[PDB]
Amino acid sequence: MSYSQTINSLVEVVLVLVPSLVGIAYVTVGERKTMGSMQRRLGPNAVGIYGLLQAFADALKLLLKEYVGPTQANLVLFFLGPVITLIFSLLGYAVIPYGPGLAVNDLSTGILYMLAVSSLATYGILLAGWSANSKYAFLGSLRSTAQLISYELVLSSSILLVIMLSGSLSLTVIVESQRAIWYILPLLPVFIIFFIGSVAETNRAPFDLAEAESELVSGFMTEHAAVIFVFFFLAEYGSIVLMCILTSILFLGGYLLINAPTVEGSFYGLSLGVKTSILIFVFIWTRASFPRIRFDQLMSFCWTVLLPILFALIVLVPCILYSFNIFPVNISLL
Amino acid sequence: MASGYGLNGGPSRCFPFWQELLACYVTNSSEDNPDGKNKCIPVMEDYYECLHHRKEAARVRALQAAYREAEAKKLQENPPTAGQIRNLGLLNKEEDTKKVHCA
Amino acid sequence: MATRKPAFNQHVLLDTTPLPDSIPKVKEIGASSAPLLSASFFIGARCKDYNDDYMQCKNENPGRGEFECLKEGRRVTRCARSVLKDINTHCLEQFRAHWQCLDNNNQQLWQCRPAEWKLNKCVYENLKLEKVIPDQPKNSTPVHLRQRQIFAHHAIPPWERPFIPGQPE
Amino acid sequence: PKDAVHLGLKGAAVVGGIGLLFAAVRTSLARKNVGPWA
Amino acid sequence: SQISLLLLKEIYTNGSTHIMLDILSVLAVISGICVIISKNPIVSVLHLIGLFAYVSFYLILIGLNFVGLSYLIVYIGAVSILFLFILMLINIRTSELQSNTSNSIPLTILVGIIISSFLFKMLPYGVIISNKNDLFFITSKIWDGALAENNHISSIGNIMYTNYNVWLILASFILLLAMVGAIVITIKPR
Amino acid sequence: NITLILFLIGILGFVLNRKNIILMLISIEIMLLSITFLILLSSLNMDDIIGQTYAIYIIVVAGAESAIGLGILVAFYRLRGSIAIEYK
Amino acid sequence: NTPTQTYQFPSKTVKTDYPLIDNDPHFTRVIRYARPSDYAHGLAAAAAGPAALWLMERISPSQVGRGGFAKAMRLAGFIGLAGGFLYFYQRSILRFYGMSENAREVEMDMREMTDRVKAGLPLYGESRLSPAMQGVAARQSRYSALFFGVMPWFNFVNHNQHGVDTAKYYQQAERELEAERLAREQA
Amino acid sequence: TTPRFWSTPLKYCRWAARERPALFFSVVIGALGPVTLATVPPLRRLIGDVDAAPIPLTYPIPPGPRKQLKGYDDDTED
Repeated sequence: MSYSQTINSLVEVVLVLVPSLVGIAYVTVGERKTMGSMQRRLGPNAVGIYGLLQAFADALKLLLKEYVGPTQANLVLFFLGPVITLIFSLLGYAVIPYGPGLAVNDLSTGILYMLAVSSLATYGILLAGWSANSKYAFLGSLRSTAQLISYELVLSSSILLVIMLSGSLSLTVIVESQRAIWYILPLLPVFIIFFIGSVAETNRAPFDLAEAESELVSGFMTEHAAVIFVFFFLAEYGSIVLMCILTSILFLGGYLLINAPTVEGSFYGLSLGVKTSILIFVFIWTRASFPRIRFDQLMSFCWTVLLPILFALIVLVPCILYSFNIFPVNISLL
Repeated sequence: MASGYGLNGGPSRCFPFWQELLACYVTNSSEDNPDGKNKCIPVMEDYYECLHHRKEAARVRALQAAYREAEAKKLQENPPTAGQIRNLGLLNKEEDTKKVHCA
Repeated sequence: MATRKPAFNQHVLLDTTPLPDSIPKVKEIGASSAPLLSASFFIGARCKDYNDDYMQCKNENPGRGEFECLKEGRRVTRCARSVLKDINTHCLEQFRAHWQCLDNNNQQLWQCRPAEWKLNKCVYENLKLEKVIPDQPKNSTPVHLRQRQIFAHHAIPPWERPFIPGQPE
Repeated sequence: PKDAVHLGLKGAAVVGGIGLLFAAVRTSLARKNVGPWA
Repeated sequence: SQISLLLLKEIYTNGSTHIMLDILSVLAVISGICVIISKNPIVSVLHLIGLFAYVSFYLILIGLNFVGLSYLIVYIGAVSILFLFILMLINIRTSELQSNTSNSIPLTILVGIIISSFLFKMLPYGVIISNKNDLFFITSKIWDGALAENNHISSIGNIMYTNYNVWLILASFILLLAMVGAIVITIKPR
Repeated sequence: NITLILFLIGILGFVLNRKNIILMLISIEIMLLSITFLILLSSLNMDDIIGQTYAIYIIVVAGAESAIGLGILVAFYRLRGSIAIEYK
Repeated sequence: NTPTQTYQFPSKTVKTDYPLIDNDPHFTRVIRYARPSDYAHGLAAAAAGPAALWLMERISPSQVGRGGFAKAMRLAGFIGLAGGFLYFYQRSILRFYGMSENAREVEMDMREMTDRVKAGLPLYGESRLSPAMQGVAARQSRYSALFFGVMPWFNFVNHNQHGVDTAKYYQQAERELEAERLAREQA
Repeated sequence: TTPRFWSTPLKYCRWAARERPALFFSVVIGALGPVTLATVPPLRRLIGDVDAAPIPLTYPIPPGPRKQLKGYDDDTED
């Protein structure tokens, strides 16, 4: 190579983490300003020009706010759960292609990597809620466990239908395969279902049961203050963007367009971000449109509506592939 | 190993040794002669050697101790540096290659 | 050494010892990955018999192919040097134009179709060699002679046309 | 001719070693805390 | 006179360090101990998921990416469910008072050494390697076996549904009995 | 070598356990894990995809066992009311 | 057109009373070579199960509700149909396995196949599946109707690995090709 | 109220579509697979749609005896 391995690895990680953590801060302001417009409001417009420094004041305010360790709380776990949720939520950005193979890890199995990292971070929510040893946080954590028993099979079922078309499990190859057609056209029911599960996966509304404010006070994060609360917020909003990126990876062609490398690489980055930003809007639009579902009804919806339909596609879709001679070669090509 | 299916989608590295042992048994052992299978003994040790490597581990231990004790005792003139080794067989580094090969 | 792919390799081992005088010397091919992919279908069109003879010799001596088929291996190396020299003395600009595009394109052949269609017509009229891929579906036009490549990032230009031997403009 | 005095200790070590673990199993199934040196 | 053997450090394209397998190995044993010595059933199950994560990270570092990810994917959901049953079926406070004595240490030592000595010979040279003249594994390259290298998930798929489909059919029957049996014994009676 | 050490933890955590039956059922999960690890490590040494296939089928039946166990444990708890194992 | 090799694959030899025709016959051959007795027995066997559950109901009623017995008939009806079809398939395939008297099957095997030879068409036909996939299919289904009590399995793959030397078919057809030419000469 | 399938299958399929659509349409979509496998392939080959040849995944070793090649021998090296 031309320069050091460690430096190339260094600047690539920075170019991924730093712009993403900046992107996370603006989704929080953007949601507050988007719902307000739907609510005939303005949203943040006085912490920085047009309100563009609001997330930083919120972040800085909490890192200077006193932490409390409850006497009834198992304290090592009280701190371990938010730290697990944050680290393991942010790890999911290590396999996103911002171009063909332009990922921190172009892994051959990056889809399974994302399922492992998301599942491990939800276990922090469960642990932190239980550790608090307060009723509402206890009821919050039990809902989060019910919720993962609801959406995890749904996403894993949905993605397996994308892998049947792509044949790869590598995020770049799936995007490259969509140069034929975006997977939202042939897999239109799967796109709706995967999007529904992603909203449930992120504990976003209408599925905000674990942290519901009108039923529990803050659910799992009710005893959590200062930096611990901020760890859970960055995990949640970083999960929203990551799931919007993954939905764009799997159904909307990823980075596909709708000095010379820099000009080209920019178009891939914009194209992925534009499609991600549209799906980020759909989340915020969804929180603003609907009531909260009841947690019994979310479990029944995933288990008697979504999964029965997804199992039937899992049968139907390969039968269409063998019939039309369109099973993808599973070798390395794209 | 014995199956025929390895890690890359290609065949297992010890499969030829397994097929020879099965071939030997079927083609030497019989009901008429119980002792044809004694021909299969060397074939059986080789299948275990391709599996565990104890005999090839034992040879390299002997030669490696013999080799290091010889090079250690041997007269030393000039060590070829890593950069010189990295320049072996390049396009415009003839001097470095000649030093490495001592030619 | 073993065919297992290494996971903890921090070192490399060399061997300055040369093959014994009893084995005839063959100058090894000096071409790199991108040039060899651009010349592969011309190596195949000239050295198929030699390539096919090496592999049939190895399948004729199981476990001993490395030591008992050395003459065939020297024959393939020599045969494949002939095409490389021939392409060099007759297609040097087009050949470089193709494998350089291939180097910038992930060695994907569909990503450099206009450079292949020029290099192939130069090879066909000079070295009289022609790219053939077996069992391509007959109904569909061959993929290396399709005007539109669906997986190409830059669309094939309308002016650039595919090269079919035996057909004039 | 065999060394009975040398043999018997080997015979004692084998059989006596078995009773060691049957002793250890007795200590484990005890309902009262006595300690490892019991 | 003659050098004849060159040991060179690999600049790029070099693998991981094998030191990390010794870190994961000790942590995996530490975590295994804490699963059973801990007085609280939730730190015990927290150490349980940590144990599977260290075993899975070890599996990824040796190149078994699918099974390590598949282990972590399946055992995180499993540990989450195990958490769920501890909450329902265990009094946490009274169990943290469920103190145990070490009358079983002498049994531990004897039972520990005797099994370990016996099963150390049962394990093969491939594994007991790397327990001042060390051996070095040497690897090279082939081209005939590299024409279409598959990923281990594809290598298993190449045979899991044709050559060994009996195991899949039997596997499916075990899952069916668990899906029917685990529900027959715990269903609300109405 | 970690294979034996893990297998001994799960065997004693099953036999020397004086806490509760979920920890009984956990220790089985540890023993199977160590055996799967031995099979996975051998299969890489012998270039065998069959060992990984064997591993995957021990994961599927190890989850089937733990579901049947947790189901039986619930049945027992509904009637007994404690899944605590009692000494003295 | 002699292949010069008629036993390409190693096959299991079984001690049976009758001649072996095919250890992995295609599903269509098992049906085609079935005797009228095989239809008669399989149909009686399918009738046996719901007729059994009827007699048990008549002699010893279950005291079931108003619509439970009709439900049980539908299950008993299916299981007897499923059990009687496996019975009928097993009766024909044993004549192919050499494990039943098969004089009729042998001659209609020698005719059908030697017809395929002189037609130049593959004895066992053509397969979409790859040559190795054919092997896996042959090694999954050969002699597989012996396990019908536990796990059913039928051959739907046209493969060439059927356990029999094919030389007798070639060695035969040419004699029918020798006599055909001579008979044409005197005309 | 609710029809029984075995008494009136068509009135049941109408009731199942209207009242239990997610379950009923799972069975349709899933059943549509084996219908696809039984009808599309025959009609595809009917209209000349030909399944493609398998792509090479191992070197294709030619059958038959070696061709007795003359040329590219050791003398030609210089």
